[PDB]
Amino acid sequence: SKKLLFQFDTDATPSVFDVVVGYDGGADHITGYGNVTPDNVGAYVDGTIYTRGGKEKQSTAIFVGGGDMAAGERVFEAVKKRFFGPFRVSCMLDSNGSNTTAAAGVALVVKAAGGSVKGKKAVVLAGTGPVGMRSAALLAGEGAEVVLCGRKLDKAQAAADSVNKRFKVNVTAAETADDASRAEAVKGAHFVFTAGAIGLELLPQAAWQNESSIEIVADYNAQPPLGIGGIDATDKGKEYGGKRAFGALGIGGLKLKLHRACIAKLFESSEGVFDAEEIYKLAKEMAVD
Amino acid sequence: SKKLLFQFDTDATPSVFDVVVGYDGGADHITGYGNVTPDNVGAYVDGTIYTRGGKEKQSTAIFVGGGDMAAGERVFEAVKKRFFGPFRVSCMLDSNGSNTTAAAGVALVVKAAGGSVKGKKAVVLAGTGPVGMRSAALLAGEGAEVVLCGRKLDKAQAAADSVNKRFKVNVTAAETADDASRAEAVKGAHFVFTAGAIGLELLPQAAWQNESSIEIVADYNAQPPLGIGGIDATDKGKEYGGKRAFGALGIGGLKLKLHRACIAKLFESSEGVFDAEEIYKLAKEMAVD
Amino acid sequence: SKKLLFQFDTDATPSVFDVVVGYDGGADHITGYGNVTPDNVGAYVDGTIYTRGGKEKQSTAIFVGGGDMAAGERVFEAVKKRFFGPFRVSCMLDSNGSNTTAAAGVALVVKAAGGSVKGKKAVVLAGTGPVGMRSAALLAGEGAEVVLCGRKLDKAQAAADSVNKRFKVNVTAAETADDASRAEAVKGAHFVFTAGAIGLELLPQAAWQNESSIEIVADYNAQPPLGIGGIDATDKGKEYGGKRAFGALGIGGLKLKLHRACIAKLFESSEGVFDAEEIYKLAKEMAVD
Ligand SMILES: NC(=O)c1ccc[n+]([C@@H]2O[C@H](COP(=O)([O-])OP(=O)(O)OC[C@H]3O[C@@H](n4cnc5c(N)ncnc54)[C@H](OP(=O)(O)O)[C@@H]3O)[C@@H](O)[C@H]2O)c1
Ligand SMILES: NC(=O)c1ccc[n+]([C@@H]2O[C@H](COP(=O)([O-])OP(=O)(O)OC[C@H]3O[C@@H](n4cnc5c(N)ncnc54)[C@H](OP(=O)(O)O)[C@@H]3O)[C@@H](O)[C@H]2O)c1
Ligand SMILES: NC(=O)c1ccc[n+]([C@@H]2O[C@H](COP(=O)([O-])OP(=O)(O)OC[C@H]3O[C@@H](n4cnc5c(N)ncnc54)[C@H](OP(=O)(O)O)[C@@H]3O)[C@@H](O)[C@H]2O)c1
Ligand SMILES: [Li+]
Ligand SMILES: [Li+]
Ligand SMILES: [Li+]
Ligand SMILES: [Li+]
Ligand SMILES: [Li+]
Ligand SMILES: [Li+]
Repeated sequence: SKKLLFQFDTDATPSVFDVVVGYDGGADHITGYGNVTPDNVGAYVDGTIYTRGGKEKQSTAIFVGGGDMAAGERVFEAVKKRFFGPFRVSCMLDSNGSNTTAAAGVALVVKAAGGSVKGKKAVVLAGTGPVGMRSAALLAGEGAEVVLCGRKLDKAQAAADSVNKRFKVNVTAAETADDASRAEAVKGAHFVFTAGAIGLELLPQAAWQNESSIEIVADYNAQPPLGIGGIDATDKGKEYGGKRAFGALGIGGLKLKLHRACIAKLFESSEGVFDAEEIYKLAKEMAVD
Repeated sequence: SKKLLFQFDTDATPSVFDVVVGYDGGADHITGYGNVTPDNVGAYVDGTIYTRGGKEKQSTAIFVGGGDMAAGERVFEAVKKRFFGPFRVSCMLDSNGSNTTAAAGVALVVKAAGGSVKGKKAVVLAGTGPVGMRSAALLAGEGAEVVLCGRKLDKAQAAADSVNKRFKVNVTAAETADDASRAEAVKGAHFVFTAGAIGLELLPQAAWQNESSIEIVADYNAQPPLGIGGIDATDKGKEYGGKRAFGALGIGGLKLKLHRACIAKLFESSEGVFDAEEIYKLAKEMAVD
Repeated sequence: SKKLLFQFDTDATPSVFDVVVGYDGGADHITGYGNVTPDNVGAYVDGTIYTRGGKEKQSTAIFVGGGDMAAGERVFEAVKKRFFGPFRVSCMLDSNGSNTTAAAGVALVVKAAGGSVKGKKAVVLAGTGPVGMRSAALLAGEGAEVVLCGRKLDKAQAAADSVNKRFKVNVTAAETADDASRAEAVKGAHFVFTAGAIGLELLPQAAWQNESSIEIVADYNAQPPLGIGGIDATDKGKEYGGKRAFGALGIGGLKLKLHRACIAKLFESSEGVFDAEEIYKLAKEMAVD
């Protein structure tokens, strides 16, 4: 049986990125939909549960994506709600790379910190997109005190409240409208993550290298100019004085390996669910080696 | 040459169901379009008739689908109108499973009735969707007196009039707004089909098991609660007193085999046309074995 | 690695034609987008440059199409603008077959004319679509005096001005509102190309066969009635008195071979750019044999 991946994207069109990685991860064919909503996804899922039986069921799987974390969560829940009994296929959520990237980045930082970040302070700059929101979630699950920042308080609050409802944690929000406010927000922090939109600097060199409390910084933006000044994108725990840095390509290598591995697993059973909990567990295992 | 199926769906997006079955039926690649109309389909068909020659022509084919039977018919006619001379590929119409499901269900019921339903009365409840409309068509072609019912008279009339124009038959329409009216409509019938939308009961157990005239009931809805009360979805002629029942999975197994077989045939010549007439002929042959 | 072609079409949906030829030309999978614009294409390109490394980069490529030449040019420039350093894949522009068809047709006519059309007069009737616009461009690059005609002066001027800006040439525009005006426009011409929309005659037999200056005529329309009266679609330099004619199928055979060859080349490196200049160079080489 051909391994068929159905890609349900909440954006207007399906992500190109997710298509390439789906093929490299083991799908035989990818069929993508945009504009997916909780209401229209049920009929799509029906197509995955009424077309194959027995051993063949596991050769169809579902991937949910898009650029709005909360919307992706709602579509993913609607997918799971449509299943019943043995009428199900494996499914994965990874809006904008949120789960796979955050899992890779947080796993790498936690490992570099010695295996625990409990009680330490983490600041996620521009944390209101999918990647920042999943980063905040995973850091809070590791027991860090997390501040999720954005240019406008209410959008940062909505992101933090979404994280707190989905993960039963207590991330706090802060408004950092400009460079000076972002530089103030990292003072006293132990860990800083930059999850800004592509091709933007959020944290200049002088805003982190002189802050004694900061132990590790991590940047997800791969397109120059990098999210963090004073680092290289390939950094993977590189030392800068007494601090360490992870750049977007250092994180991205693990994110890609993890994403590809999850795709393959979608076709190994008809019962898999790949979201933050499972993807982060796998990321920590992969970071060990 | 790769076997390329072009899926032209009248709905906003192409059916997932039809993608899976197309791959399992023998397509190498499926490319799907939504929002297809009689006006925009011609340029799509041009892409199928000007790109390959000779032996390679039969390796491209067209599948038309969607949720509106009349719209599917009009797109399918526009496909056939665009062809000329040897500039053609094989084509299939199966909006919402209408042809393949109705052919399977009617073939199974006709066989169970001894090979003829001529002169007997058939009632199609919720018969205004594609499946009910093709069921009514095939029953009328077998010489049954058919009543096509829906909640509102005018929509039922439009469905019956569409059937009668396409098939040159004389199906009649009836309004059955609620349970009590549906129960009245089956009185005196020999055959009852339920073609309601997914996950709805249309005919409770008490509304058919005490009607002496009813010989066979058939339900297309596979999602609980089933369209007919008092039966199991896997029933395939199971006896209930002096009556027999076909459930959605009993019908669906044949529908799937038939749909897959038609896909394979699309690539065996560049001249095939698969609609009710051909699909029902094949269904009756397949039901024999 | 699977050879993945990403098809970015400026029309509402991706061209079926371009899908078939992409598969026959060597793509393993084609994923198509409509409604592509210079603003939304960057994120699509990101998916092609951040997902594969090293030897695998060349196994992803981009194809830009659609029915508006100027729009295709702008999307293609936005694709190239998104690349940086080694972060790139091969790309091709062929809106509506413009480059591959014009290259085939012009290469065949130039060859039949003895290898040069410098200083001669070429008229492109209905030259405002992608095919006519690229034909005018290539003829002007060969040193012909080109008049690009359409039913309305301003649309013809916009097409000529687009050609002149992209190719640094000096095509002129003319209004030919009807048959009589088109017949007047070809008087004194040496070469006449008909690039009208499908299924339309633009140049009746009597409008070219009695014009002593005309040496070669070429018609791109394959659907009867042909763009030029008095010729056959398979003509490939067939003599009519002292003149020669190329019909749409004579041109189309080379266009198809050329288009397929370009697709294969997209996967031979991650640095290829296939637009008028490169495609015409290849067409002239292919026409030699
Ligand atoms: N390395 C990897 O493996 C990998 C994987 C996936 C994604 N990425 C990258 O990770 C980053 C985050 O991804 P994402 O999907 O969460 O991003 P996103 O949704 O595109 O943007 C994240 C946030 O950036 C902020 N922002 C936008 N424009 C800004 C500006 N001009 N100044 C300051 N802040 C601005 C916004 O927050 P506010 O409006 O609240 O201020 C926005 O919510 C992106 O660069 C993405 O490419 C990397
Ligand atoms: N077993 C198989 O092989 C197979 C294959 C294909 C499809 N199916 C199933 O067959 C059934 C019919 O398919 P279809 O495409 O024709 O269905 P559909 O178009 O989705 O719905 C059929 C009709 O159901 C009626 N309906 C909708 N909501 C209703 C309600 N609340 N109460 C009463 N009637 C209601 C409507 O008729 P009115 O508005 O006129 O009342 C509608 O036209 C579906 O359940 C589908 O999943 C089964
Ligand atoms: N043989 C091959 O290899 C090949 C390859 C690709 C395309 N084709 C064919 O080449 C032709 C040109 O392609 P294209 O994409 O450039 O075409 P197009 O954009 O669809 O149409 C070209 C022009 O035709 C004119 N036109 C439209 N309706 C007309 C009418 N009723 N009377 C007179 N003129 C009319 C319009 O010009 P104005 O509005 O300015 O008058 C329009 O811009 C088409 O027939 C296409 O199918 C052939
Ligand atoms: Li607020
Ligand atoms: Li900053
Ligand atoms: Li009426
Ligand atoms: Li009822
Ligand atoms: Li003008
Ligand atoms: Li004319």
